[PDB]
Amino acid sequence: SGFRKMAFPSGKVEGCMVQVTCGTTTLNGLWLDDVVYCPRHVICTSEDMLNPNYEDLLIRKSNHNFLVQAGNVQLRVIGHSMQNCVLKLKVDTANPKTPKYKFVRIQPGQTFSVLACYNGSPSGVYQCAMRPNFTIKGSFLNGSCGSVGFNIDYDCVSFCYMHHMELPTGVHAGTDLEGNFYGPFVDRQTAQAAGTDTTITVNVLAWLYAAVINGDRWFLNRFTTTLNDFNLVAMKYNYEPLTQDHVDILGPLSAQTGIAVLDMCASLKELLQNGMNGRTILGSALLEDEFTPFDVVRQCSGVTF
Amino acid sequence: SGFRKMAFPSGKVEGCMVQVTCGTTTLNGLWLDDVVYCPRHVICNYEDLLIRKSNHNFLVQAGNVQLRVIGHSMQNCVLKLKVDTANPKTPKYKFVRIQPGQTFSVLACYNGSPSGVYQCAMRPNFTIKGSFLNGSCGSVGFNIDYDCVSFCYMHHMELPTGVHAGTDLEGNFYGPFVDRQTAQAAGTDTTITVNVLAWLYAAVINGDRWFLNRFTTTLNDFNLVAMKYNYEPLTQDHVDILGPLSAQTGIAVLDMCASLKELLQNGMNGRTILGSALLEDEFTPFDVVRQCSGVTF
Ligand SMILES: O=C(Cc1cccc(Cl)c1)Nc1cnc2ccccn12
Ligand SMILES: O=C(Cc1cccc(Cl)c1)Nc1cnc2ccccn12
Ligand SMILES: [Cl-]
Repeated sequence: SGFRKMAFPSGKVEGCMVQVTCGTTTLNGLWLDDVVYCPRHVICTSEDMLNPNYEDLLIRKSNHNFLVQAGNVQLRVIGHSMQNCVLKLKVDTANPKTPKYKFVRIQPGQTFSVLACYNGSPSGVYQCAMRPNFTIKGSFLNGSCGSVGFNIDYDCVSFCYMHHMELPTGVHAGTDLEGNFYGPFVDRQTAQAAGTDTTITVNVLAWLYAAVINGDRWFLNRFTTTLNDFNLVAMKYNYEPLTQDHVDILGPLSAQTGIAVLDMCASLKELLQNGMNGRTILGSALLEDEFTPFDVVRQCSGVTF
Repeated sequence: SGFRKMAFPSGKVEGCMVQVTCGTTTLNGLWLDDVVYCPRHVICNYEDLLIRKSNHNFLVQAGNVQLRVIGHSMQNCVLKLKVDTANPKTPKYKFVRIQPGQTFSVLACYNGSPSGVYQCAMRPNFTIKGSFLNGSCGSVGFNIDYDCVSFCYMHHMELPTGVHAGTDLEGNFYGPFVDRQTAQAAGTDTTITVNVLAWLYAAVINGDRWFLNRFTTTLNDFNLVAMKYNYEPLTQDHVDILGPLSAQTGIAVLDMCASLKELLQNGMNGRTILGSALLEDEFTPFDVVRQCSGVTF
């Protein structure tokens, strides 16, 4: 029993965090085998950021300009290349703590653990989701660039995010581990703003199924809805459209509780209309959208209360 | 910017988790040096049940390697299993008993394999609102101060309301609980007042000031108000502990108390604070200072 925002154990990722310094800038890098991955803006000054020409800034650098530190040991840089917005630093020592890993690009609505680091040293771990507007509502201070987001389903670490910047609203933007940004963002100091955000509908439904699994049914009703009528209502509350893929993905949770997806959709419509009326669902007075259908199945029991 | 429920990096603790089996029961153990610590209910008078067990009855598994038990003893509600191999991944550690209101990270494990990490607080009623399933017994609670892991909790049981109960690493329970199948219930809980105030300061630091007002209060007037809403009494120690956050924001502790009094009597009125429609009490003043400063381990 119970329902918490749960992160993956961070140990496999802690053993990969290093400090990367270039000139005056210091940020974090991910050391996997003999390569250290870090944001390419490590080669920039604050002035450069307005309109940086990364190719021009990089051609002026040599291997010995990049200082890499793993614990209290200096790593020697023997090569460098740029892949999109990530800098790949070839080092002379392979990381003996390199875990089984994959680089994965996630879609909005997906969740992951973030290991926030400063000076190549881990300070905290938290769970978050890729918002529909491609930003993340993280907790980051200056020096956190290069911190990574990951999942550890089984014993393989899937790296999905690398931190690059904070937007004016306090939200965060970054890339996958191949250097491609999530969203229409650039690693440039230009007028950039997060688009209007929406609620991840399939995630709120998953969390309502988790509440039913944990014994709470107060929010259910005798009504059903068509997928189209649900979406016409959902759009009015800034909820993402629910697709037939989302309905299929919620199938197992629907079978475990005996509540059809479109009947759970009718309950969500009613909650949006009425509010909670002094009640909570899983210790929350708001509708939670940062637990996916897969996280609910992983955390919750296979036996409904 | 941003304010999240943040746990300590769990790596130093992951390297200590083992699986303990005795008869039909399988739960988790904490392997530090040549001793494995686990709940004494794995053997289920515990001395009479224990005297009937031999070293070879306890099967300990560290990864895919079987550890050999060479001795056993009981300390309160924890079983200490002496093993022939010292854990090479043993970190610098202390066993600490925490007070209600204090927070810690829990590394939830099943079959000696860590599956998740989350942050939580020791409630005033000595229970924890955790997330555990059958097989989670032996999962531990910890804090990290510099390079030293402070183990403060070991999971033993789930109460009928879905809340959790356990011991410190010396086997002493938090709360009036016993490790047996008997009618046990969590007492009425209260809100950790010093923690809600710390979280209000964290909201101000992150640019949320709508709840601030021109008013101040006395500790005595506020404590009458707090007692009416099932909030823990605020002591002068709590006021002193909130000093740094008060200086950083320019909001006196009793100035922030008048804001909390207004939120308690009037509600939020369709507004949220740090993305929450409820007043959050699971961030201590030290947690707020640490997250809004970037302390590393
Ligand atoms: O935003 C930047 C620098 C920067 C400026 C413009 C573009 C790029 Cl790619 C990077 N650093 C940063 C990351 N996260 C935080 C949190 C707080 C303060 C600063 N943070
Ligand atoms: O509570 C017990 C069994 C038990 C019975 C009587 C005494 C003692 Cl100490 C333990 N196990 C348990 C722990 N956490 C959970 C979560 C869910 C279900 C079961 N859980
Ligand atoms: Cl995805």
